[PDB]
Amino acid sequence: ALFVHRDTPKNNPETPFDFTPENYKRIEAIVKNYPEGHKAAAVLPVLDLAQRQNGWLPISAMNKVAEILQVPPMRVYEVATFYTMYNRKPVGKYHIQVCTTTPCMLRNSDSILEAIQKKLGIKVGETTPDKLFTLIEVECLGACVNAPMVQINDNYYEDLTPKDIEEIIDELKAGKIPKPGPRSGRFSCEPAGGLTSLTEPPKGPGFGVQAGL
Amino acid sequence: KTSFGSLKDEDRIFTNLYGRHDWRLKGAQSRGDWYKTKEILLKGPDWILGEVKTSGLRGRGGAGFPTGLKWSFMNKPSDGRPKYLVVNADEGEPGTCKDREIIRHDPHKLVEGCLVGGRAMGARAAYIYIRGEFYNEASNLQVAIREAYEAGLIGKNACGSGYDFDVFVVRGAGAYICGEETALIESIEGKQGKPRLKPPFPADVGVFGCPTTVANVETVAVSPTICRRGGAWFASFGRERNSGTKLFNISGHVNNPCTVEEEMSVPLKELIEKHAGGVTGGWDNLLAVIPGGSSTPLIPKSVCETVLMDFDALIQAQTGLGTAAVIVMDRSTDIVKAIARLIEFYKHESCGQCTPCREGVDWMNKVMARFVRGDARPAEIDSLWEISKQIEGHTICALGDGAAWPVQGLIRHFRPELEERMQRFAQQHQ
Amino acid sequence: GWASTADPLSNLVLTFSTKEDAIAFAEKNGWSYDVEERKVPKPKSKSYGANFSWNKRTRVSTK
Ligand SMILES: NC(=O)C1=CN([C@@H]2O[C@H](COP(=O)(O)OP(=O)(O)OC[C@H]3O[C@@H](n4cnc5c(N)ncnc54)[C@H](O)[C@@H]3O)[C@@H](O)[C@H]2O)C=CC1
Ligand SMILES: Cc1cc2nc3c(=O)[nH]c(=O)nc-3n(C[C@H](O)[C@H](O)[C@H](O)COP(=O)(O)O)c2cc1C
Ligand code: SF4
Ligand code: FES
Repeated sequence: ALFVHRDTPKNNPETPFDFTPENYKRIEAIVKNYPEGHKAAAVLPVLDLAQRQNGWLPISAMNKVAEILQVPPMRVYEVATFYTMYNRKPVGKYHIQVCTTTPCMLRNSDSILEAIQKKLGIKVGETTPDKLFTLIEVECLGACVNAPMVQINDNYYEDLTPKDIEEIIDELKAGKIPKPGPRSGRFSCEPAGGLTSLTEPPKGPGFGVQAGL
Repeated sequence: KTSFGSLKDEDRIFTNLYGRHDWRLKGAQSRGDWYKTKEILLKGPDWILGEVKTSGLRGRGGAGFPTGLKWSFMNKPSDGRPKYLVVNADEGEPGTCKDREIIRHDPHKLVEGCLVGGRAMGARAAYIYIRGEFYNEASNLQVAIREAYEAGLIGKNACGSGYDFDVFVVRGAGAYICGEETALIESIEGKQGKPRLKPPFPADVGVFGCPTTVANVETVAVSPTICRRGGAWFASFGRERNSGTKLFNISGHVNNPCTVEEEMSVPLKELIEKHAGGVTGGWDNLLAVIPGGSSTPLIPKSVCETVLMDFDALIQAQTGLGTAAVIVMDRSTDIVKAIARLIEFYKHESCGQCTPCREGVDWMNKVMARFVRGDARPAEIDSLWEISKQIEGHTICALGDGAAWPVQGLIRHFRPELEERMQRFAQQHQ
Repeated sequence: GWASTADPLSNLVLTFSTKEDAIAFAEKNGWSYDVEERKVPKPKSKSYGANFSWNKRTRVSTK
């Protein structure tokens, strides 16, 4: 976790990077989403778009984003170092994040953690030798009623036990895509002992509309 | 009325909360969404502001500011700059996941609330700042926004009323401090998510220096229902200054962790016993309850028996309502470890701009780690209390108060537990 | 290599409340004097909102 940059042959300002023309059109749409005179707001999505080009950010996407938006590169460095979702180091293809905050710690997320560590033979913040997985530990991800839960890439795998996360890892190694959902009987947020509320069918339009409207 | 709770299914605003019905435009249109919106748009901003300040609806973000007044300072004639409504869809607070289900399952309710709110203040467009990790929810909201744009509900000649309104979705990049409204405003503009100083309030100088109102998803999605059903219908629930319905996320050491809407002044014991299925090991196995996530202080089993979950009965109970996110810890939990994890979360999510939080949250993390290990003295404990008293009220944003409150609550409620831990360490290793 | 001197008035600093008292003490003892006017700094017009302007150049690049 170093917030300073040292020039390396892997990560140098002369590293080849350029956006695809479809990404140029997407960047133009992102810029057109913002008011004129305030193009610098487009630093936030477009740089993330650069991550979707590579999966990580060398220091050539930051200079390119600074060049195409007329902002100094130090502002792009500030944006890339403030937020934790921008990868400034080359991570693996399947980036696994395990939430270990208190509403997830009470439902034994550390069990998921040691199961993943035992299966993959790596530790927290360590990349697999074949560059297929990278396991880290993050803060809360906003699905605390589905605790414990993990996030792989942009997908949520929630309400897991060690057996389910082992099955998820074996499915990821095979090349298939698992369903991003809870592994228990429930679907999104309902109680496991049946629907306590919202059992009535919806009323529909025209119900409860006051007069004079 | 004095007995609250047991909300009937007819009066629940958030239908299709669990996603069993269609979340797209046709499914939402058969439930009550987008119905007679043009009548409200023609009646206009004064009528909308009166109808939302008659209901007594407060801010569901966690501060409880009245929504009518907060949307009423922005109503003023233009000075050449456009007006903006921004929807806070971050929920970096632990325990809170209600707006995730609101966005994922009822996006058209959010879009109609954005339209009604932007009509209330004369906003030019709407900016939705969804969380960075919520990619699927953002894509669902964008699909619903395109479906509403295709039908002519928003955009050019919105809903056949002659008003111009737009909606934009801006993804985050994984920051809890960006949930703060001024830090959210700064992070929209492409800067670091560091909060501003009030004054100037966002109603005067907000995003891009324009007038801006930042409102939560939960208090925006209920605005068309308030303006349609009536202010008195929303005010018929709960106590005075405690009107409406609230979404509760009950989780932790419970049998069935779930998100459920309820009357605003429901008792805590009834809610836990009914919706969550009971505490793991029975009600007598309770140790502590955090009522509104990591910002609000914890309360023990002695207070949880006869407490009401609204604003007033919880500020009187030396805590806060917060986001109404219930975290339950039973007797098989280390409370000091949980509070140390909360302080570690607060030090890993801290923008580091202003000095007292930037130093004192790390100081509290180190002291709490020593407390968990037990390598401390009782005379330090009150000193830790004073550290919290040097953070609360001396910071730019309310993350300092939200970090000082759990330490104060844990100390004030379980000083004997900490003292026993450190004296056991002293008598064992020394 | 020490700093040798031959000036008896090398370390003589006198303190006065006002300019007129200093000038009277100066002309009382028969010393030629140079008087420098007091340079009070000019007050500014600070504004925290000016860092977040809409159509002006006083927008802060970062904070
Ligand atoms: N929902 C969530 O995810 C989280 C919620 N919270 C809760 O949020 C609260 C802290 O948030 P804050 O915004 O700092 O609370 P509060 O001090 O600021 O103010 C609430 C709103 O009222 C407005 N306001 C207040 N006085 C005003 C005035 N005179 N003129 C115009 N506008 C005025 C503010 O601009 C703000 O939008 C706490 O109750 C905390 O528990 C904390 C962390 C996360
Ligand atoms: C550190 C911090 C984080 C916050 N995060 C959120 C959030 O994620 N969602 C939210 O609605 N309010 C959040 N708030 C509260 C906001 O300051 C503000 O109350 C909200 O944007 C609008 O509140 P309202 O419902 O009264 O309009 C946060 C406050 C602080 C101090
Ligand atoms: S209290 Fe902490 S997070 Fe908030 S402005 Fe100060 S340094 Fe930033
Ligand atoms: S505590 Fe883990 S998702 Fe919120």
